[PDB]
Amino acid sequence: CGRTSCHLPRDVLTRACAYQDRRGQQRLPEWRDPDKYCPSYNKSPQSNSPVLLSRLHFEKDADSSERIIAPMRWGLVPSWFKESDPSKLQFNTTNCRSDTVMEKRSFKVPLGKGRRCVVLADGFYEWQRCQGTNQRQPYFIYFPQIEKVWDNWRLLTMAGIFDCWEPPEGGDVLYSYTIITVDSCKGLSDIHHRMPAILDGEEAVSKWLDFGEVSTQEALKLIHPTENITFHAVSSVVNNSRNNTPECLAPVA
Repeated sequence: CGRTSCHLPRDVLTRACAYQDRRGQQRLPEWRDPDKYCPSYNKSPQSNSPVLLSRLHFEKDADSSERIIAPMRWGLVPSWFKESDPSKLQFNTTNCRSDTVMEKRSFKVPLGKGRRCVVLADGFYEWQRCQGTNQRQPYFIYFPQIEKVWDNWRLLTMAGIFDCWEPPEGGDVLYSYTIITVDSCKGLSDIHHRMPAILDGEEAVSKWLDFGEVSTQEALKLIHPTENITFHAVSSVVNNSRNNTPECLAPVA
């Protein structure tokens, strides 16, 4: 999936990420790089989106079940990239197939470092290929839910991999990510043949995040098609990646 919505303001987003650590203590995730968060209904590759990652990535003695929320660049910039600017990458690496993550250097290495994140979104967009034409129908795809809807929205929690890159001649460390993909479930199969790897609930999210306690092999068992998802058709407003408006995700007939 190549487009998402993530529009909620920082404190609403944070509240939506309330969790318990391993010992059952109620917490809210702490932000890092919070100025990089720019809410939008229409996020494309190369923009920043908030992700969850284990606090053990930031402190050597942190409880690895504690969670940080940090905006990261969508489009993985591998640690070994040698040019001066991420724009000079030939491919964005916005998605990666679950069946290639242990085969490709760009994913396998960060996984070895425990660089597992949970990519947040209101939902994602996908375009349905229809038989006997070139026009594609956009859909907004999201978890089943409980103006009023944004009070207590359940954010979509997608499995991602992140990496850290430093400009070779000198500059700040860049955190960037890719979303893992899997086959679509029967519910989405008329829309598209692929879907994100969705981590459905606290257990799945915690295990994917906690690289301290959950090995790569164990973590990857969490990666599979899932059924707990819904969707509705949206207008052509979203088609233009420059349109950031509530209309992007509004239902149409």
